[PDB]
Amino acid sequence: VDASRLFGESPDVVGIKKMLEKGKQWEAIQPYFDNVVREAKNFLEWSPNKRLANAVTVAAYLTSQGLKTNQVRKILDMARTTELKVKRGEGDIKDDLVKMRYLLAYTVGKATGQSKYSLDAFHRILDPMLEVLMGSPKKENFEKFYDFLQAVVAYHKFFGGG
Amino acid sequence: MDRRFYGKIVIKGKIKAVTGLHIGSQANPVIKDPHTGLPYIPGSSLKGRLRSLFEILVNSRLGEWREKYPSLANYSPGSCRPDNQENCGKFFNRKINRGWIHVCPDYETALACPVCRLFGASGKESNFPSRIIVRDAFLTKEWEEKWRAGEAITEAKIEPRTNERVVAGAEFEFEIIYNVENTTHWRDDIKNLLTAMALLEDSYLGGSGSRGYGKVKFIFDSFEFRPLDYYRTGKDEDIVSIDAREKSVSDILSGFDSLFSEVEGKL
Amino acid sequence: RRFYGKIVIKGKIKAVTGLHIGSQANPVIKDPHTGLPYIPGSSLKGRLRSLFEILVNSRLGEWREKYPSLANYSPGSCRPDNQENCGKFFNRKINRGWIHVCPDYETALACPVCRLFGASGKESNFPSRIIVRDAFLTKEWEEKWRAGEAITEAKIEVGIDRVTSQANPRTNERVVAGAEFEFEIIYNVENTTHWRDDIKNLLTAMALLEDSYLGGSGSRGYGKVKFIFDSFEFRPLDYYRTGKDEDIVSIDAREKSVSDILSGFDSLFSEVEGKL
Amino acid sequence: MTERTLKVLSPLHIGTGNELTPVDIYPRENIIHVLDTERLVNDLMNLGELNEILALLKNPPAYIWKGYIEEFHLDPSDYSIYTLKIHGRKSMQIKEFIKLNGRPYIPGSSLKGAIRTAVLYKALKECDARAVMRVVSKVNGDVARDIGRDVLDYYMSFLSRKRADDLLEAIVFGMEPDRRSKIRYEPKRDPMKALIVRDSKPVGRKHLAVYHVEVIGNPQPIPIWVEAIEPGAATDVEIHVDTEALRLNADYFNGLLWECLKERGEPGEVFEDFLWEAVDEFYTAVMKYETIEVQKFSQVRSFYASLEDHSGHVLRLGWGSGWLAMTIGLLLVEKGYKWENVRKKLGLGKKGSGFSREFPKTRRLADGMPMGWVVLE
RNA sequence: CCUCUGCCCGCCUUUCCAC
RNA sequence: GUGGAAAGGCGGGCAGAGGC
Ligand SMILES: [Zn+2]
Ligand SMILES: [Zn+2]
Repeated sequence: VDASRLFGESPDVVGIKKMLEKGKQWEAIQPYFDNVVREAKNFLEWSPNKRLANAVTVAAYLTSQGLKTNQVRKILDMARTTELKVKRGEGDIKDDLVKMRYLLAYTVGKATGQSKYSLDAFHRILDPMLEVLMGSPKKENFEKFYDFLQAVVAYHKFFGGG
Repeated sequence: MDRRFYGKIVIKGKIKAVTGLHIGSQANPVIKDPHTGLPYIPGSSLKGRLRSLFEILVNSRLGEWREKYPSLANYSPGSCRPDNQENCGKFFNRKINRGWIHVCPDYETALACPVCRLFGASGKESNFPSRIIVRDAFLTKEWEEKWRAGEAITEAKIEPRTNERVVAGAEFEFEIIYNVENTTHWRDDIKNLLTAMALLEDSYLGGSGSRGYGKVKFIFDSFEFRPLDYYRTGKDEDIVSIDAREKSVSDILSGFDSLFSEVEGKL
Repeated sequence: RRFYGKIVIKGKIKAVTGLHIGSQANPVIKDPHTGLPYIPGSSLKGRLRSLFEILVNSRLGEWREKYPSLANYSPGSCRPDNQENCGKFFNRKINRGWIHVCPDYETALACPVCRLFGASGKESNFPSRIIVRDAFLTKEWEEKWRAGEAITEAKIEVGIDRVTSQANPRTNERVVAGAEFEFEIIYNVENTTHWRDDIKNLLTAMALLEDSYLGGSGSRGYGKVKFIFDSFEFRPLDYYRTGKDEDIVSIDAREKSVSDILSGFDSLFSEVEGKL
Repeated sequence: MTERTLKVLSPLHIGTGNELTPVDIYPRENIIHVLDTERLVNDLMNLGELNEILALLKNPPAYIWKGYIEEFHLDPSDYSIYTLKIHGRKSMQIKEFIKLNGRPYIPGSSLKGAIRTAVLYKALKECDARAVMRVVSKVNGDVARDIGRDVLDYYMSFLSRKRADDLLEAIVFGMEPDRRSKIRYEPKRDPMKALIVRDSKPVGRKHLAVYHVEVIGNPQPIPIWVEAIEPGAATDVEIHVDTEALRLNADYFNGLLWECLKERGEPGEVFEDFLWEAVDEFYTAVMKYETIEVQKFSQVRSFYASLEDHSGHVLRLGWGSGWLAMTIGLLLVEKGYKWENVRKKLGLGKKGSGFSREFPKTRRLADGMPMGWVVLE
């Protein structure tokens, strides 16, 4: 089951839900994607379903950990208000992306205790993509993260989180 | 039989959410505009709570008004939860799925009901159309600017669960239009309308409310009459009864027919 | 039949609050190919005709000289006496509802209502003089539908027992508030004596609709439509005969229906008054 | 009455489920300050990056992560509370108070849930000989409440997130028709749906300060930092009962609370008078119960003897009100062994079970004051 | 984040054709 | 010298009741 049923695109999206609800099998199989996503520093380097396939592996890498929702929401309810200003409102959201990276730095500095490797799983994968929005437009090269924004949120409920 | 038209008394003004304001939908979000992402009071939700409070007011007074408004000889104060009849001598005579409501069954019974002539009736065969229309009330202009500049318009309130609420102090624009269809009884229908608004300033609006999510408070800007002559000619020749620093508990108070002397001047 | 010219009015219908014109989880009507909503022409013509018959019904006394055959009706519905063409104003029983439709071509030439919207009766009938086209979305709002935004919403409304506070909710679909439309109304100048009246009456009834509602619930907030004109062009009989772009254009990009009904009626239509 | 103002006699913390990390705080003096990260971070760019996103996520040795703004900059604070205690070496998480625009108010859901505990206590005192006639109508389980014999003596053995109060709230407030269990709660059948309390006016910045709550009951006391309204602040709140909502429901209410109102007179008329007699009998009884335990701190008793000769209605709110003040279990002290097997059934001590100090061991008091006392009138 | 509700009631074509 | 002419899919309906 360890790196055998789980494959690239859509092999074990339905069978890995019972294994995550295990300890040593997911500690080494899901560690390769969390490093390849770190090596995926270019966000829009995947026009196919590679993001949605990697979204299952990252949410499985967030399944055994905590991932409290009250720290999740404010980072992502700010990501909508950037999008709500895309709709003929603004064209430069440069002043808010500094505050967007500050809320994730404030999040990993507040959750102390048994939630270290949880929020550092959160701190690992997104910072290759959270540098990309500064020197890039919004009509491309942000929206593709806005799909992968909720892609990891949803399967994390499906493997038994919340 | 005999629907006429004489004008449209237009009540504008601004709703003040004194406490936080929660009108939900389906982590428990208040309804927002899908376009601008901003909350609003629906006119469906405001016309109901203006009718919820006024029917209960009429529910306690069915004896002493059947000489002023006839066809209240049909009703005795009660409901029809005790026995499944759509129409018996009880005031709440509409099945309306599992919860009863007062709806007169006909045009000419509802022509003399003080409730169903104002908020509108429904019936098999003949039915009676509403006379007030209540637009959906959005945020004002100056609270757009607070949303443009990062001031909070919403907040999550952990109750272990979160009831989101429109943050207190926020203001909405509400427009109420009354259709003058008969000159003999317009005074009552403007008095019975503001009676229903005085009850809303003591009750609440939307959400839990018994935990303090209400305290809605009206701030009037303009009454306008708009006679039939205004529609034929575009000139702004309509009556403007300003009550800009008045309260709903002062307009309907003695101070009413001093404000409404110029609606007489057109009849 | 003495055709002279056609007056075309083009403007944008705008939904300030969420429009809902149903079909029978409660769908607004939609194009069967694009799937985008639209406003019909049956539903916009008949809401103007409705609001204007209620307008004439109140004025069956003042208008007896400017409009002949209005002295044959007393204001009301002929519903009480199940006979058509009695002495009341609403005198044709279509199925169960009583509408003013004049009985005869020589009376409908003299009614303010049936001259503009037309009438049907034995011994011939009067064809309408207007053509209310269907009002599709503008291209700015196709290209928000192409862009992936929403264009309709699903609103949830509940009814509540007033004693027990039992809730039994239902959901209406309605078009998102803000949606701009595009209308076109083509008057037919069959007589040259009354063309100003029929245009002032068509703008009277459009001013009633800006304080009434178009379609759906409206008493609960679903109407609030706003008319925004662009341009009125009168096509002369000779223009069709030759196809040369030689027609009067009254240009008003930003005007209301009250700023055009009397403010510019003789200042903008003065060139239409000239050519007849 | 309307606009029945209150005052504050002890520290009062209404939580919002949020703590202030030390990157939000830099105390330059004995006064403290809440820095604005969104404005300060966006204001420290003009002089320049990715270093702020690296250092705040790192959380190194707080003090230097907030004093590094002192180099070539200063003066970026939001609220600037006061410490009011001998603490703060940052190493703290200040729990913050509920604020609507950075301004502290009292939520009305929190003052209603304290009246509901007082009203539930009065219903279980007076109502076992009458508690069977309530569940005689469409419940059929009152024979189990009659053969045990005052429905409390059954509920200690009936149990023998947590839905422990599910039957006891369904007996005192809302008898349902039927369930998979015996009975359940119906929100449509409740006298407390006529009780309208509203959110108070906002208190003010001058009455808000940080505190240093010490936990006593163990040999090694623990401190918790928190912010709370200082004693002596007075705001105004309006509470009224809508009597018209009771007249419509004279046949539809089915509960023991409704069978406490039909004995004082007209049940839609004495409910507001029953309401405050329930307040000054739950909270004065928990006030006297805490004079038995002397494990605190001396001066605590000099606060409790001074709570008498104080006009108005005294009640608990907030966060420092212990298990004795949020819970029926003040009435469940007189059982003893009937509650001793059930308290270990529910569980308590962790990291097996606390033997002799099972429920009342913790006392959370701020600066030697038993926190959470608000007096209405 | 938990517990009941998650569309009703209607019209469903009417009328015109000059021997 | 048009399978035509006339014909508003609408009237009514608080997403709410308890849950610090
Ligand atoms: Zn009625
Ligand atoms: Zn006519």
